Amino acid sequence: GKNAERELVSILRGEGFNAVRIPTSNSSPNPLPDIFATKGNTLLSIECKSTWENKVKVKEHQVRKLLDFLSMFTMKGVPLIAIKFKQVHEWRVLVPEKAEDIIVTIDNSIPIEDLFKILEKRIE
Amino acid sequence: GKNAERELVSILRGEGFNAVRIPTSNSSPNPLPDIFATKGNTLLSIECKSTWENKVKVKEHQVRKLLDFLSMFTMKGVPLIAIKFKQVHEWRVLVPEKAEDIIVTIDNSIPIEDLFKILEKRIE
Repeated sequence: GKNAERELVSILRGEGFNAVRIPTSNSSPNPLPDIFATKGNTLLSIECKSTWENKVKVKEHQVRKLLDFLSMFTMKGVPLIAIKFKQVHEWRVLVPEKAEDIIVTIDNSIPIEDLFKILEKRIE
Repeated sequence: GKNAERELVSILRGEGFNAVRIPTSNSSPNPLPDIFATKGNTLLSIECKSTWENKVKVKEHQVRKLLDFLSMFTMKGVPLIAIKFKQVHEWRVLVPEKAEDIIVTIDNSIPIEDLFKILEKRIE
């Protein structure tokens, strides 16, 4: 839990983002991501999970925290389910459409460096 | 600790701010306030304390978390030491100049409703 988050934070920082872990984000009511990160006018709101399976279920209640967090800010806000698929030694992300249950697989996620590219391409 | 924060959050919400408590903001390194709040393009970064004394010392390390938090956002950012002076049954705030040790008293703080007025007067 703690270790994967610290790893993601370090990867975010090497991409040029300020990134910070939020500690007791528990099943509690508070709209807080596991990690938030900024670079310029972009804010990331991240649920962070690592697994040795090939899929991960994330619950509506947790996804909703990501979105409620973003809605409080006037920055460009991108919510992410960031998953370390340890089988392939890969960080992948899925951008949630809305607050619902989501099964993240290799097929519906992208490599995190692709996300970084999408953000750069928008800078234009 | 928990109860004063929940009270401040409720007061913030009645002023029209989205406000959220951050749980394990401990003497730890993470730049996280006790509470953050937004309304429009303004973000508050708050260290929250209640006391039965007439002064409160806040440490540089804690003040710095407020500021490092704000510096990650492109919103208007106002750091606050929000103190419930229980002797007079009053929430007062001090806006820190910079990261240093600060002794908050009645004399160098203002009523929190005055802070709210200053923000409104700027909207113009």
